[PDB]
Amino acid sequence: TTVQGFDISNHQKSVNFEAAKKDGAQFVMIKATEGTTYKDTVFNSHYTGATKAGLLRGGYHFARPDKSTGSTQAKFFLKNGGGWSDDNRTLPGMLDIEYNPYGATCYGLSHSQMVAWIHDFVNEYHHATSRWPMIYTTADWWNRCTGNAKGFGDKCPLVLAAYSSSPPKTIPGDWKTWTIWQNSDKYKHGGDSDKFNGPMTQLRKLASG
Ligand SMILES: [Cl-]
Repeated sequence: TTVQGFDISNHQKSVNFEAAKKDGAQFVMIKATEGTTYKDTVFNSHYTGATKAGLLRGGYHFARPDKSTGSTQAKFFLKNGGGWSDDNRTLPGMLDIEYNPYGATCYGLSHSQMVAWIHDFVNEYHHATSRWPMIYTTADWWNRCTGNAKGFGDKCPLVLAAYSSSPPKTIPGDWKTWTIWQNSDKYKHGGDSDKFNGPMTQLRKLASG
């Protein structure tokens, strides 16, 4: 089975979390930061709204690997919504690492540079929180920009975007399978639709570690 969730950002000015929860959504990932200085200005309102509605929630960071080291961006994310504790409410932070919206393929980095950047981000995140962050990407992007790199599969939960009625057939890297599948960019209650791989009990274990 799966558990329904979703992800949102300042592109959604207002979200009815109560309505999403009534409709089966149990968790939400919320954009907190991007690059080295951008704070998503709706994050606070979303995160509070999600908390009051009883959803599991966590933050996500939009990576811009050309702008700084992975550790710098991890630290910025951690100070601005990307934190985690075992409080029954919190998903580990998610690194959104994929297509550069600013028009340079793979952010101008080589495979080895990109793999190093992502290692730097995820290691900093783990150092600070004791949790490996989730990695959000597509199989296509992971192949192009990392050379389909192994080494993250046994530590970082994979959040895999592949818009389809059927679950993803191509699993990147050395991941066994996805932890969360982003199945559409058109969710009724706002943002993107997500599906956690398993029952609620396993989702609560993703939250607690
Ligand atoms: Cl790219």
